[PDB]
Amino acid sequence: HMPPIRRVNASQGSDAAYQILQEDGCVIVEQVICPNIIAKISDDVNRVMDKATIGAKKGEQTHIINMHNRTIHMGDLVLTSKTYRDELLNLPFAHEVLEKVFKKDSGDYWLNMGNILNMLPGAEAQRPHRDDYLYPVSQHMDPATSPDLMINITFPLNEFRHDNGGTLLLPKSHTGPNADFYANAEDLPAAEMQVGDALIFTGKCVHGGGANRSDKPRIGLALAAQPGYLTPRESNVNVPRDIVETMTPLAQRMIGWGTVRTKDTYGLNMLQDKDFHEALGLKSK
Amino acid sequence: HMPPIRRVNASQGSDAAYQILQEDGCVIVEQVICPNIIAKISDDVNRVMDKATIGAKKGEQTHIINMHNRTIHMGDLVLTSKTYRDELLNLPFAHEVLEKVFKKDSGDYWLNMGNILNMLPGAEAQRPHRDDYLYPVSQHMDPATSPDLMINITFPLNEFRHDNGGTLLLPKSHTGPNADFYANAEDLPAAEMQVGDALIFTGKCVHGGGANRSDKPRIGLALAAQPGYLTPRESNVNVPRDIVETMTPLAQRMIGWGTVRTKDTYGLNMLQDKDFHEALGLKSK
Ligand SMILES: CC1=C2O[C@@]3(C)CC[C@H]4C(C)(C)C(=O)CC[C@]4(C)[C@H]3C[C@]2(C)C2=C(C(=O)OC2)C1=O
Ligand SMILES: CC1=C2O[C@@]3(C)CC[C@H]4C(C)(C)C(=O)CC[C@]4(C)[C@H]3C[C@]2(C)C2=C(C(=O)OC2)C1=O
Ligand SMILES: O=C(O)CCC(=O)C(=O)O
Ligand SMILES: O=C(O)CCC(=O)C(=O)O
Ligand SMILES: [Fe+3]
Ligand SMILES: [Fe+3]
Repeated sequence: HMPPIRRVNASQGSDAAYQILQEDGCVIVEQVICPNIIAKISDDVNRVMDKATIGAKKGEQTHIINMHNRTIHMGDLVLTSKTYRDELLNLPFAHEVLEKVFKKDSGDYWLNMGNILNMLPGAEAQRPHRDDYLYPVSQHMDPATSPDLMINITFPLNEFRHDNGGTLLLPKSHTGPNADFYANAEDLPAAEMQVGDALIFTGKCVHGGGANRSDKPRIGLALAAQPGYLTPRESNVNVPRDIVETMTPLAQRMIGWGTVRTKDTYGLNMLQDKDFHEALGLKSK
Repeated sequence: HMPPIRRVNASQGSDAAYQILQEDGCVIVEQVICPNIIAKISDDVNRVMDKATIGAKKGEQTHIINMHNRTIHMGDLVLTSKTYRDELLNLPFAHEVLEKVFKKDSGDYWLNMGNILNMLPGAEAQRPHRDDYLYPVSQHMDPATSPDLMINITFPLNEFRHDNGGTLLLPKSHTGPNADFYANAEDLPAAEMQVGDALIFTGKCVHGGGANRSDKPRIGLALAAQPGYLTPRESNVNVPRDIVETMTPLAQRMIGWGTVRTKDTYGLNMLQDKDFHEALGLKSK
C-alpha cells in the first residue's frame, strides 16, 4: 500500500494544508496564487534562461540525488523578477504555513534559496532523497522528534504530470530513520498540478524529480525556507540597496537583509551589536 | 573530584593542544602570539570603548548565562583594529586547531564573531553553561557523539587571574548530557593566563565568566568559530570592499566574505550559482 499525495484548495485555509503536511510530509495546495503572477515570473525567467548552468556546480558530487546533465537549476531570482520580490516572497498563505512549521522549534526563518527547476526533455528521475541531507546536523537527530530544517514550496510554471517529470513523493515517509536508500523512483506517485497550484513538502519528505518523457521542458520554481540559524545556500549581498529598499521587511529578511532571532530570542546576522535594519537605516515598502 | 585546566606551550605543536582539547573540552596554550600584536589590538579596542553596550542587547533574555550590567561585550572588530584583520584572523596555530576540529565532521568554518569581553570591577560570575545552546539543534543531538558546533579562543588583553574574573571551566564536562544546571561558579577553577596566551574550549565545555573582585577591568578578546552552515551572529556586509580586499582569502572567509563548503562538498553562501569570490571578482592578499 502506497499512500497518495493529498490535496487541499487554498480556500480551505492554511490550517487544513498544515495538518496534511504534518501527517504526510507533503501536500498539494490548489489555486494558492493567481496564475497571471506566475505568468509574469515565467516571462522574466525565460528571458535569462540561456545563461544558466547545466548539471552540477563546480566541485559538488552528484550521487546523493542523481544530479545529471538534462536538468537546469537556476538561482538569482531576486534580481531576475520584480514580481518574485513583490508577489511571491510576500504570499501570506506560504508564511502562515512556514510560521506554523518553524516558530516554536526554531524561531525566525529565511530562504535557503529560490530555485528554477528545469527538467529537460529526456531527463531521468532522481534518486528519492531527503533535502535536509544538505545540513550535516540532520544525521545526528532523530527524524521522529527533531525539528524541521527545511520546507520546500514548488510552483509549477507550466503544468506538472507524471509523463513530464512532476515531482515524485513518498507520502508519510517523514518520521522514519535516515537511510541511504528509501525507494525506487518508478514506485512513487507524481505531484500533478497546474499554474496557480503549489506543492509543499518538508526537508524529511522522501521525494525527487521525475523522468521527463515528453518533448517540452517541465519547469517549477522552488522557494526553500529554513531556520535563520542555518546559512543560506544563496547569498544576496550583491543586490543593489535601492532594489532592496523597495521590498517589505519580511521579504528583506527572506533574502537575508535583516536580523533573524532564535526561538530563545537571540539575534543572528546582526550589524555592529544592533539590529540589521537599525544599523543600516534600511528603509522598506 | 574537580579536574584541573590543562595547558601546553604553543611550541609543543597544535597536535598536543588538540589532544588536550579532545580529552578535556578546554586547553590553555601558552605564548601562542607575540604580546605586541595583542597590545596594538588593545589600544585599538580601548580608543572606541565609548560606543559599546553594557549588559544584554535589546530583546535578548539574560538568565541562561546570567548576563548582567557590570559586563561590556563589544563586537565589530574588523573596522576597529587593522592588526586584528591582518594578524589575529590569520594566526596559524588557531587555524590548525580549527581545521582538526571542523573539517571531517562539518567542512569549512567561519567566525560566529570576534567579541571583546569586559568584566568590570564588581561583576558577578555567570552561571556555568554550554555555548552551543545558542543553536537549538544542539538540544536534539547526543553530546557524546555529535559534531562540535563552536570553538572559542580567548586572548587576554591583560592578566587573567581568579581574583579578577578569569574564565571558569569545568574540564572533562564536554561529553555529558545537556542539562539545565551544571555547577555553581564558586566550584570551578579559573583560567589564569598572561597576555600572549590563549584559552581554547569547545561549545560543549561548561564554563562562564568569573567574578571580578579586583579594581581594574578584566578584558579578553574572544574569537568564536563555527561550521560554515551555521549563521554567524555578526554579519560584516557594511565593511567597505576596499578594506576587505586587503585581507587574505582565509580572513575574508572568516568574516563572511566567502563561500563555505560542507564536508559533503556542497557550497553555502554562494553568489549567482558561483563561488563568492568568482562572482564578485573580489581581490585579496
Ligand atoms: C543534497 C544535495 C543538495 O541539496 C539540496 C537537496 C538542498 C536544497 C535544494 C532546494 C530545495 C533549494 C532546491 O530548490 C533544489 C535542489 C537543492 C538546491 C539541493 C541541491 C544540492 C546542493 C545538490 C546535491 C547535488 O547532487 O547537486 C546539488 C545534493 O545532493
Ligand atoms: C546562550 C547565550 C548566548 O550565546 C553565546 C553563549 C554564544 C556565543 C558567545 C561568544 C562565544 C561568541 C562570545 O564571545 C561571548 C558570548 C556569546 C556572544 C553568547 C551570547 C548569547 C547570544 C546571549 C545569551 C545571553 O544571555 O545574552 C547573550 C545567552 O544566554
Ligand atoms: O525537479 C524536481 O521536481 C525536484 C528537484 C529536487 O528534488 C532536487 O534536485 O533536489
Ligand atoms: O567573560 C568571560 O570570561 C566568559 C564569557 C562567556 O562565557 C559568555 O558570555 O558566553
Ligand atoms: Fe530534493
Ligand atoms: Fe559562554
